[PDB]
Amino acid sequence: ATLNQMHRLGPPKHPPGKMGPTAGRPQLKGVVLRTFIRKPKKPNSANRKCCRVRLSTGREAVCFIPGEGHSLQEHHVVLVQGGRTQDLPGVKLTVVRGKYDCGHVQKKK
Amino acid sequence: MARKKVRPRLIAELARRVRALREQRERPRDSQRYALDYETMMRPHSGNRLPMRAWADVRHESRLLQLLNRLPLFGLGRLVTRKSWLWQHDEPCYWRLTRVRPDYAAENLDHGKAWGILTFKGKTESEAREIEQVMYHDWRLVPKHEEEAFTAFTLVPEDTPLSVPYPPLLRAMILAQRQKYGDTSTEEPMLNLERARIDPWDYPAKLEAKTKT
Amino acid sequence: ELMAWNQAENQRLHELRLARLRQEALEQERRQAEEAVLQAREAQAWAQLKE
Amino acid sequence: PMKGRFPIRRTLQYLGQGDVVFKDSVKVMTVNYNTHGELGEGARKFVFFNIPQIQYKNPWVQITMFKNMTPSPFLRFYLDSGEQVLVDVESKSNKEIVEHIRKILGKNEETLEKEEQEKKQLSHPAHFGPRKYCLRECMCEVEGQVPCPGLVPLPKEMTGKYKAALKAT
Amino acid sequence: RAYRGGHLTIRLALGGCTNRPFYRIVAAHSKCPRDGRFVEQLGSYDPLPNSHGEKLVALNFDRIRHWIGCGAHLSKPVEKLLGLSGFYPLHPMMITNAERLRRKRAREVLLASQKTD
Amino acid sequence: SIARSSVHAKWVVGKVIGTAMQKTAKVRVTRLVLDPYLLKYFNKRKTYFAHDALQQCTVGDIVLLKALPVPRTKHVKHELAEIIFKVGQVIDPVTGKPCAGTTYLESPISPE
RNA sequence: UACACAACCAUGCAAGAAGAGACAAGUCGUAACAAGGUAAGCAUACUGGAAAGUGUGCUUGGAUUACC
RNA sequence: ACAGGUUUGGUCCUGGCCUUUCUAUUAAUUCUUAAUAAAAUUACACAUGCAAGUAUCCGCGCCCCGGUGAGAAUGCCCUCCAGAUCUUAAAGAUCAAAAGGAGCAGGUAUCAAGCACACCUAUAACGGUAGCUCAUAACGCCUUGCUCAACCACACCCCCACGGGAAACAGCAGUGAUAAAAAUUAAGCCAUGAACGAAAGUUUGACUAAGUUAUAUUAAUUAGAGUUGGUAAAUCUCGUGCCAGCCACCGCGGUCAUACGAUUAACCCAAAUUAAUAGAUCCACGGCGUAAAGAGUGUUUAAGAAAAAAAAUCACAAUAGAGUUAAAUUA
Ligand SMILES: [Mg+2]
Ligand SMILES: [Mg+2]
Ligand SMILES: [Mg+2]
Ligand SMILES: [Mg+2]
Ligand SMILES: [Mg+2]
Ligand SMILES: [Mg+2]
Ligand SMILES: [Mg+2]
Ligand SMILES: [Mg+2]
Ligand SMILES: [Mg+2]
Ligand SMILES: [Mg+2]
Ligand SMILES: [Mg+2]
Ligand SMILES: [Mg+2]
Ligand SMILES: [Mg+2]
Ligand SMILES: [Mg+2]
Ligand SMILES: [Mg+2]
Ligand SMILES: [Mg+2]
Ligand SMILES: [Mg+2]
Ligand SMILES: [Mg+2]
Ligand SMILES: [Mg+2]
Ligand SMILES: [Mg+2]
Ligand SMILES: [Mg+2]
Ligand SMILES: [Mg+2]
Ligand SMILES: [Mg+2]
Ligand SMILES: [Mg+2]
Ligand SMILES: [Mg+2]
Ligand SMILES: [Mg+2]
Ligand SMILES: [Mg+2]
Ligand SMILES: [Mg+2]
Ligand SMILES: [Mg+2]
Ligand SMILES: [Mg+2]
Ligand SMILES: [Mg+2]
Ligand SMILES: [Mg+2]
Ligand SMILES: [Mg+2]
Ligand SMILES: [Mg+2]
Ligand SMILES: [Mg+2]
Ligand SMILES: [Mg+2]
Ligand SMILES: [Mg+2]
Ligand SMILES: [Mg+2]
Ligand SMILES: [Mg+2]
Ligand SMILES: [Mg+2]
Ligand SMILES: [Mg+2]
Ligand SMILES: [Mg+2]
Ligand SMILES: [Mg+2]
Ligand SMILES: [Mg+2]
Ligand SMILES: [Mg+2]
Ligand SMILES: [Zn+2]
Repeated sequence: ATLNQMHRLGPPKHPPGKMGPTAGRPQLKGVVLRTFIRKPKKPNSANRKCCRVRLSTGREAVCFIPGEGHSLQEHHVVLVQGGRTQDLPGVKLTVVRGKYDCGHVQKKK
Repeated sequence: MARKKVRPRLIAELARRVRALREQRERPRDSQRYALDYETMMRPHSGNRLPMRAWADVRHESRLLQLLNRLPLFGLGRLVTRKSWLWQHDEPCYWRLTRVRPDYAAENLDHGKAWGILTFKGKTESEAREIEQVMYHDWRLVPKHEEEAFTAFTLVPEDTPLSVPYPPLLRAMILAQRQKYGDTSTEEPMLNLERARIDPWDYPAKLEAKTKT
Repeated sequence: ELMAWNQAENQRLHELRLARLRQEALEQERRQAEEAVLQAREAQAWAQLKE
Repeated sequence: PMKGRFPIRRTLQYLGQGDVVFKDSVKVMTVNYNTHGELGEGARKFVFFNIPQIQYKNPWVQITMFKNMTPSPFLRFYLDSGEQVLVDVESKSNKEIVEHIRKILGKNEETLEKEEQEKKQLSHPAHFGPRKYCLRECMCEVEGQVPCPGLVPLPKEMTGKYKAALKAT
Repeated sequence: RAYRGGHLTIRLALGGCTNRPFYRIVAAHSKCPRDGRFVEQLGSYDPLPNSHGEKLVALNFDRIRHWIGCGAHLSKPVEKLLGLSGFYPLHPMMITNAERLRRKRAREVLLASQKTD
Repeated sequence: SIARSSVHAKWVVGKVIGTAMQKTAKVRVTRLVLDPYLLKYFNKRKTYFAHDALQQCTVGDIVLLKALPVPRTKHVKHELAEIIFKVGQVIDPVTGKPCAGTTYLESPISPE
């Protein structure tokens, strides 16, 4: 690009960051609509605990429940974050452990 | 400021004309504007209460028009004084009424605006000025047999020093300013007081429009 | 003062320009004296050929 | 920079090292030069090198170039009073044009010193405020005065809470 | 910002520290905030004494008398600082306050004398 | 001497664009503006309306405009002072002779 | 005082239609990669369950192994 | 950027993603005291309290302080200033409306035409010219306070506020709804600012001094959090066995798992530690035969370079018309 072309085009500006599944918020309070189990991609083999929830923004999205063992049914209010799970395609949210209806991971006694 | 997409605001300019018409059409008359509830010391028009120091002169004195409504020609050339002037100023301070315009809407005829000649502390002004604080309850009328006796004033000279020593730092400023130029004059610097004459707070201020020359 | 000095320098450069233009005019006359004698040869041969 | 023939002339240092400041009367500079002939070489090099240096220090003066209009290169200054200053340049070099323009219509060293000496007066050392306009923000940072309670805590006898606790009893 | 009225006033802008005041003697509009926009900063006043026990007061007299001759109003602490500096006469409020302090001392000495017996 | 103009362009030099308006010339003034990134000066044009009371400037004239003390309209705030270079008819300001580009129409070495 | 007055658009839902992509094991073929077993591909037209086939020009991002 | 990890059986080049640095909010875990700074979800609706008074009557002030960022690409900077205010005889000084412009100024040209946006007479009326802006981005659409001693805009809404909805905290405290987002319905004008008064003086939810809050820094009275496969500092023994589960990228788990859960030990921070989201920073003065890129071709407008001198034109199948046919083939 010559000097005339660079002056006609102007200096390049960096694009703004596109909003993710959380619409730019750190967390989102949503009600659990349905708890189920999904399977990972080709190399891995497991049964991940997922849940379809209705976020506070009115959007219905899938999240992943971390830790081993959980007590989450329908009509449970949980807090989700923008943590994306690598094995599950399309699932880009994660339930925060230690919230209204999602308690911490209990030790097996 | 000046932009190509400015909007032609017409309602803001219409409301100015409406409010300007309302100001002159519903202009409150001074008779009910300066009314007074002598029991609670509260103005019925505006709703303000008189100060505590004015409670005695309202119940024990009268205003200018209240003693001017009983005169043949509304006091043309007459002299009127004030209680505060008779109390503070031992010198004769009066008002020579040249014209009076009372309000006709009053049922008792005790309000109005007038002009006159002011003679404060004996000094007579040769200009026509509107009299101030007419609704005040301090005016007093002097009878006819004392018109020449009350005006008797002895023109005495003032004893104010015409020159005053400067403050210390400002005087040293001149003592060091003129020294550097080679001026060996050790004369004491004085501060002028001719153009520093100030009228007391009892001197009424004019109400006419000041003309820019 | 500076404007008068600038006018004087302009007139000095104008005189130098006039001298240079006279020299170039003489060089141009020499070029005309070369091209006339070349064109006089090139003209008569074509007329002789067409004759 | 890298693009261009002489990349040095597209830097802040080359634009700032040109010491040609016109007077307050100069408004327009029309430079008329040619693109052929060995004579206008100095005017072509002037337009190539010094024009940005003059335009950097004279942002309000209009500068207009005209190519292949007249057989002789020249400059034409249009002042505020209406006077037109015609400058002839036929065999002058690049530096001779700069020094001749600075001689005819420029600012002397004595003139350029007093403007910056008056500009220096605006920033007063004894003033206080933000770091952008003044040298000190919180008078606490003066070596002799009371320290800044955000750095050194004040003693007990000076705080308003202790004062209002003594005033209570 | 644009105002309907107001007047130029030489006052003290309390731009300082918590439990540690420091006034900037500036000439600003009377309708402007205390620590807001000003026209020209004149001087600075340190209310707290330094290690030498001095309250540093700094006045730009050359601009103070200029703004006063241009029509700048003055506040009570500004007139107090000018009276203590000697550029302006001593304020009648400072004189009466000193008289009142002397009378308080004259009352306390007699109270402390009548208390001992 | 109470005659001032609130515009910044007291004197400007430009080219005539159009003369379709009656007694009004459309002048294109070109200045040099520095690029904040490339640090190179580029030509920025600007349209200026000028009043030609004589209707003499044609399309292509290098003309000087002077700031009118009062704007006649909201667009005409200048006036034609002098036609610096007439299109096709250029007079060399240094020699005083008509010139056609680089060649002299009448040589200055022949006074008579 | 005399006229158009939800026309024009934005945000959600929609009976439905179509496409793209992901998803560790499905059916039918084998199109391409080796002269991939008819050398590939481009534009374009027609045809065929499907990859695709064919026609007219074009390219080598194919060889013709080089006293053959 | 002093860089590092990552494409492949492998190497080089091109090229994207992530890590390492700093800051702010929220969440989880933990938590001892002080000082300073800051208190930040809401232009959605508000119970209650206070926030404009002064003064011998008149008058003067009463979004001025303070609050907010909804709208506007608004605007930054620069000339001229009407008008208002303070002291004077005039003249001076502050704020400075409106009118503009040297220049600069978010994205989008998949917004390319706008549709009356211009000019002269002499008067403030008639008339005559056919103009004006725009690829150097007009006219549109979307988003947004800001370039900060500060500036701009709004004050329930209808851009305005006669009028109509309709009874207004985008003042200080507090309350509902909402949200991941959680300061006291507290004391005074002692100091400063503002208003009044000639003045002593009064008022001031501005402000001052406090209360609450690990949001940040410092001092100590305080010790918990994260991690231990590579990037990248640091693991011993058990249990599970592509299950449970873990990860920022590579990826690890099917029988000796330093990668999962627990224990020991170790590493790094520390009254904080991690996670998430926003930021600051980061693309090209680099390239276009094979990776993305030379637009199928020529001419011209705008625009740009002419920086030292030279030249233009010849066998052969350019192209468009009219006429003809040697070989082969066929009715
Ligand atoms: Mg994760
Ligand atoms: Mg919890
Ligand atoms: Mg503070
Ligand atoms: Mg094939
Ligand atoms: Mg084969
Ligand atoms: Mg095949
Ligand atoms: Mg086959
Ligand atoms: Mg094949
Ligand atoms: Mg092949
Ligand atoms: Mg094809
Ligand atoms: Mg076929
Ligand atoms: Mg066939
Ligand atoms: Mg091949
Ligand atoms: Mg590859
Ligand atoms: Mg929190
Ligand atoms: Mg009042
Ligand atoms: Mg504000
Ligand atoms: Mg808009
Ligand atoms: Mg003015
Ligand atoms: Mg202005
Ligand atoms: Mg589109
Ligand atoms: Mg907004
Ligand atoms: Mg409104
Ligand atoms: Mg509200
Ligand atoms: Mg309010
Ligand atoms: Mg509140
Ligand atoms: Mg609440
Ligand atoms: Mg908070
Ligand atoms: Mg709460
Ligand atoms: Mg709470
Ligand atoms: Mg909580
Ligand atoms: Mg209180
Ligand atoms: Mg106070
Ligand atoms: Mg007070
Ligand atoms: Mg902290
Ligand atoms: Mg882990
Ligand atoms: Mg094991
Ligand atoms: Mg790890
Ligand atoms: Mg482990
Ligand atoms: Mg690149
Ligand atoms: Mg390519
Ligand atoms: Mg090509
Ligand atoms: Mg193509
Ligand atoms: Mg044909
Ligand atoms: Mg036939
Ligand atoms: Zn401090």
